[PDB]
Amino acid sequence: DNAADCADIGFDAQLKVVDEAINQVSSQRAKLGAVQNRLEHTINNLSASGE
Amino acid sequence: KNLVFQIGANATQQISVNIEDMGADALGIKEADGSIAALHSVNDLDVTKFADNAADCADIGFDAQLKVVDEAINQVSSQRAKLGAVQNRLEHTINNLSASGE
Amino acid sequence: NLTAAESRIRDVDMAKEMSEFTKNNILSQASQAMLAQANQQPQNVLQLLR
Amino acid sequence: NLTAAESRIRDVDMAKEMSEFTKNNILSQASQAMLAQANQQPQNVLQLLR
Amino acid sequence: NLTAAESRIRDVDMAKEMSEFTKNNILSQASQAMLAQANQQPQNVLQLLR
Amino acid sequence: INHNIAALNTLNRLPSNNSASQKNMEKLSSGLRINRAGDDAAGLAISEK
Amino acid sequence: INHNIAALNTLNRLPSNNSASQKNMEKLSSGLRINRAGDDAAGLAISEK
Amino acid sequence: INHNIAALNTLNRLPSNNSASQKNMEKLSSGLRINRAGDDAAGLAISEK
Amino acid sequence: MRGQIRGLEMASKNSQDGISLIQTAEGALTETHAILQRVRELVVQAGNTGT
Amino acid sequence: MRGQIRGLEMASKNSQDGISLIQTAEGALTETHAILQRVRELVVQAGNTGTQDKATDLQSIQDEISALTDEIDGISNRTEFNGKKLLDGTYKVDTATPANQ
Repeated sequence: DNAADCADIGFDAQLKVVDEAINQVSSQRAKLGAVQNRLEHTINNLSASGE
Repeated sequence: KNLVFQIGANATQQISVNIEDMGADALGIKEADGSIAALHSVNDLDVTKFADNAADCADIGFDAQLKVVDEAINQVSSQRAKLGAVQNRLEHTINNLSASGE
Repeated sequence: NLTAAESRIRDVDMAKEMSEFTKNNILSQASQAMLAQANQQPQNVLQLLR
Repeated sequence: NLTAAESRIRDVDMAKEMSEFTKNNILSQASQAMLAQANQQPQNVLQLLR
Repeated sequence: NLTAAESRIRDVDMAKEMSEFTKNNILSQASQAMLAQANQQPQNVLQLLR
Repeated sequence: INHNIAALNTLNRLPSNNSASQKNMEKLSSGLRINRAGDDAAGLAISEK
Repeated sequence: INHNIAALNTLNRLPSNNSASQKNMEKLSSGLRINRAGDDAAGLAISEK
Repeated sequence: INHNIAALNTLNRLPSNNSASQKNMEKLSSGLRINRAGDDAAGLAISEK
Repeated sequence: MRGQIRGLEMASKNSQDGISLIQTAEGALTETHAILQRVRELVVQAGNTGT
Repeated sequence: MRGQIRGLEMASKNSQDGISLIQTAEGALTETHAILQRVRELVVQAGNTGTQDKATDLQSIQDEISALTDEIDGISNRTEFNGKKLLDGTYKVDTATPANQ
């Protein structure tokens, strides 16, 4: 019906739904990966200071 | 009903396309200008009108009719110029897509 | 004209017909290579994890 | 031109397609080596500290 | 002279045109050899350091 | 420490790696990216019509 | 180091090399540089008129 | 890349090239551009009357 | 980026589909054109042989 | 020192990312260039065959040219590395104010 002009059915916002969704899961995996790294140095401290 | 082509990895990075030729399109003044300017192609005023009058009318006297043919040729020529232009766009398009994609 | 018609019934485009003879041989041999390699893969699966 | 279009639907870059056949076999065999070695490590863990 | 002009529009230097048919086939086949070898190199990378 | 190690994601790669190589095979044999599988059944159906 | 190498620009040359050879073919068969393709639709249209 | 190439427009030229040569033949044999075929049935019918 | 290449590759597919479409129409127009040339011959023939 | 190698290695990563960026833009520019060569051919063709080529097929040439213009615009637009339009010809311009680059 409309491929460009609307942007709410014209592919623009939709590819932005995909692209930012990718950026959300990317930033979410950035939060999570940050937490993983926190658990790395955490257990490293726990094993060191614990030792 | 623009036959756009989606090209950019971003949305709406598109290639407009236009086609307007057909058998009932020939010497398009604006459209069919009556029996001439689309419809000598369709209706073919060669029955007796040409023997009725061969030069003087120009609307049955061969002049406009050969112009219906000649411009129809120029329409399909210019249409193939649009299309060929688009083909060339697709050449450099895919060349960029393969290069920048690589 | 009758033999021309019947000819059209039994015409061959020997160019096309040979080209597809060729092509179908290529596709045969290709598929064969794919079966050889299809045998080669699980050999590796077992022997690399036997 | 229709068969050319449909060809583009069903084209293969047999160069790429074979290259990734090859590559995916390499990655298979590689991953296999990684599973063998994944078995080799804990063997050593226990036997060096059994 | 009109058909000579239009001929110049649609002339082919069949010598050149065949020479570049040939050449482009050579360059195709060459590039193909380069893709085969492009597959051969990383095979060696892994297998010599797997 | 030594009793659940099997490189479990490697192990999950392996049938996906094999799967990939069989997809590759499958297209090479036909010489056609068009598969019986309805993956890209649009492009399929297009060249089908 | 060994998992994205496929000589990717070579691979991009190959269908352009083939494409070139098919253009060459296409003109050789007609014996005419004039193609159905509208590449040089000017020169085309000129000899068309 | 290598499974639908047959120079398909060449292949369409070939029976049209042969067709052309058989038209040429056909006129050469009669020594007459007038063919049984009704192509230019006007000029035909004219010299028929 | 790999999003950009996925959309790229599908857009190259769309480009090729483009080429075959535009060449379909194009070749059809050259057939029409061949007609129109025969037609023009049939205008100088519908020249009535003059009269 | 091991700080220096950590920063080193990440800077070599940044260097490689550099190489792929600069090669992205570069190859795109060679595509633009290939256009421009065809364009120059279309200047000696928009030479009007001197004057033989009339306005009709001058407009056909124009269709091909402006088409190729939209292609170069497409090169300068599509070339978005990490979303960064490299060949944005206004993006890194050192105008009167350097900060605009």
